[PDB]
Amino acid sequence: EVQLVESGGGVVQPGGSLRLSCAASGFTFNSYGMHWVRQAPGKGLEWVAFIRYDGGNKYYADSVKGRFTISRDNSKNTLYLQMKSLRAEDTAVYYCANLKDSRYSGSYYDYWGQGTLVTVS
Amino acid sequence: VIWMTQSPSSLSASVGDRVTITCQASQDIRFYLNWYQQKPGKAPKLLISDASNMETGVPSRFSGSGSGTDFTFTISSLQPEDIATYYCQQYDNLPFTFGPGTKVDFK
Amino acid sequence: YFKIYSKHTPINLVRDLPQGFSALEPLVDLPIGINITRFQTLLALHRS
Amino acid sequence: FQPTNGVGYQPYRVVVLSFELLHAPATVCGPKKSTNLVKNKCVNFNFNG
Ligand SMILES: *[C@@H]1O[C@H](CO)[C@@H](O[C@@H]2O[C@H](CO)[C@@H](O[C@@H]3O[C@H](CO)[C@@H](O)[C@H](O)[C@@H]3O)[C@H](O)[C@H]2NC(C)=O)[C@H](O)[C@H]1NC(C)=O
Repeated sequence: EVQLVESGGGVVQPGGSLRLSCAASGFTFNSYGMHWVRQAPGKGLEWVAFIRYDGGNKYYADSVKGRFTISRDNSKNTLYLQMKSLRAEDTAVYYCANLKDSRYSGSYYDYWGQGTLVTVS
Repeated sequence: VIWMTQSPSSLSASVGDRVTITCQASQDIRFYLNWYQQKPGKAPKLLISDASNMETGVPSRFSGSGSGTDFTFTISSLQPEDIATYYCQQYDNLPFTFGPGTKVDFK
Repeated sequence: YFKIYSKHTPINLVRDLPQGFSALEPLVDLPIGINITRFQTLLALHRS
Repeated sequence: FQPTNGVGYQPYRVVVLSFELLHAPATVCGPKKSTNLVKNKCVNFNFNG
């Protein structure tokens, strides 16, 4: 029932920008906080950002702070990641996810999308 | 920031073998550690939350425990279907971090 | 402090919430000192 | 212990009251003293803080 669908990937040049989105359905999107996670080819999982259920407080990884912005539209059940001044090091598959977290998001269930590839070169 | 490490980075085992993966934190994450299993081409699947709480649908052969800085993930009887890279995630404080990941291969 | 407010009113509607305004009065304030991030509703089941 | 033991040898009961004050809601407080209520006069007052 629960689905998360990333889109907006593709190939961009260094110093450019790209906005990702994730469509959520099958659950009460506006009740959960959401995360972005990226995985570069040949690499493990890197946490990128988190936004609270109300779209208020925002958190980012040190590797993206000052360049990436996280947002959400709770009327369209869509999560967004706005990345600007992307570098070659930012090439990765970007996922939207609802990560089980007993301390912050309060999520009791763990959901992941499919992942969208963003290439910078 | 809390740094996470895993050991071994890679292990090989056969069917029925006991497989253990060690994950360490540079700080005290209490019991706040998620264990994920990722197979090629797929998003990570959560197997264990809060250090030792098994997720619904996860086979009884999977288990884990630990507190503070030292955590262990165990498979009591490795199956052909358990070949994957396992990750630990800490969520004591933001930013959240994942360990390097431990690859389990087939002997 | 775990604060609970409550109100009890009659209703003649189904499958929805009523229109109109009604304020909830404070019920109890518990000096507990714990963290809450998740909750679950408890239902009663009969052994029959 | 024996009933005929000297003062320093006799048994004594000890109770120790440890007071914990952390960054948390208080659970134990001493009693509050109240005075009589005065009306129709200029007074200072304190009603439950
Ligand atoms: C309820 O949740 C709050 C918020 O997460 C918890 O507060 C956190 O408590 C930890 C310690 O248990 C704090 O970590 C400490 O930070 C200081 C300063 O950097 C450092 O010197 C210590 O070594 C330790 O890392 C954490 O900062 C604090 N978070 C906030 C926002 O204040 C609280 O403990 C939770 N309650 C319970 C019962 O778990």
